Amino acid sequence: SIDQSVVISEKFANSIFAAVEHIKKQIKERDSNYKAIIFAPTVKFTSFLCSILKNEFKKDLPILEFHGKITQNKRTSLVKRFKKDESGILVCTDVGARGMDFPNVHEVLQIGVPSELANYIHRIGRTARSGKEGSSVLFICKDELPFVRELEDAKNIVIAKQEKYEPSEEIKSEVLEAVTEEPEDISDIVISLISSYRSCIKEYRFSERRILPEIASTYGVLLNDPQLKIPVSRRFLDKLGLSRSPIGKAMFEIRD
Repeated sequence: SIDQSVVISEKFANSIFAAVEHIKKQIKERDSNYKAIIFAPTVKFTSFLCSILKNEFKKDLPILEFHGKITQNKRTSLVKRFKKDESGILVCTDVGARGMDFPNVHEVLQIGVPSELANYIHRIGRTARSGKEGSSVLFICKDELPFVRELEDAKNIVIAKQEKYEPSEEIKSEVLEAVTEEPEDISDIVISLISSYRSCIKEYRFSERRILPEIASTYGVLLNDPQLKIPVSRRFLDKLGLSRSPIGKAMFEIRD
């Protein structure tokens, strides 16, 4: 069946670098004969993740962006294309996972956790549908580990292959050099992640006080300044409902 594994980083942002080096290695070892699907938590992050992969890999493989605000016409034509292609990377949200049958995928990658436990199962079921071998890799940070524990408890799913990861400065520079986003765009993306993760904190039994600062600090990581907090307005923080809440001060800076 599906050969499952997990790559555990110290920081959420490191999962980005982990995915990049893994992909780099697969492109090398397979001589660009590589067809893969990578799942992500939000639309904005999918677009971002897609921007990076285009910058890194456009010379080697096609990169296709698939999510829930895309028109049905465009969905079908992109499905048609990825069905036909011998290689390429489909970057998507939980928009897929169900029903779609994509032949000869070598690997399924996941950055971070799904919106529900069962969606882990649907995600991985996109490969190994018509006799082929296949692997799956879950890229998470230390503070997401209770999810893996929850897989054993609720679904009896034990992922045997587990390893730790720390990125080199070389890969960090390579990835950061490919980030073309302005600060306002990085802010939008990271805020989307915060909301997404915030919404599954209780369900997966995460510690909010550890995970949320860790997600927010990605803002500083991608802008190469790890003591930088996310600039926001008071009205906005109020909208989020964190205007009187601790933790938000550790994540955000009120430049209103």
